[PDB]
Amino acid sequence: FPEEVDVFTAPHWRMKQLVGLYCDKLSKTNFSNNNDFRALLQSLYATFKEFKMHEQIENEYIIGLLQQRSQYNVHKLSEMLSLFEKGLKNVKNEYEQLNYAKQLKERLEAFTRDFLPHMKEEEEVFQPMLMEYFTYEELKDIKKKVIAQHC
Repeated sequence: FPEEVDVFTAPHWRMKQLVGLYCDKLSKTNFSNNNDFRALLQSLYATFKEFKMHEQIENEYIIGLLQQRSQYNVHKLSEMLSLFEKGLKNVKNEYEQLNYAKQLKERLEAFTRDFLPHMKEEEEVFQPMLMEYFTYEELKDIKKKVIAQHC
C-alpha cells in the first residue's frame, strides 16, 4: 500500500533489524565467559524493552481503534524480560550460566518463531482492514502518531 498510510512497515523494519542483531549476538556469544554472558543479556533486555514499547504503541494508537470500528484475539514480552533479569541477577558461575544458556536459546527461538508471523499478520491482515474502516487522511494521521512514538 501507499507509504503514507502504511502503519507497520517502518516499525517492523526496526523490529526485524533488532531480531537479526540478537540472533547474530546469540550465535557469537561464549556462554562460558561471564562478561560475554551478561553483555548478551543486557542487549536482550534493551531490545525486548523496545519490542514491548512497539506492541504498546500498536495497542494504544492502532489496534484499539481498529477493534472499535470493525468490532477476538487479544493483541510474552514481559516473561522474556523476566527471564533475562533472572540471568543477570541469579547466575553466579559457569555451571549455572551454561544451564541457563540452554533455556535461553530454547525460549528465544520459540519467541522468534512466533514474532515474525505475528508481524506478517499485521501487515497482511490488519493493514487491509485499516483501509476499509478508516479514511486515507485518518490513516495518514495514525501513521504520523505511530512514527512519532517509535522515533
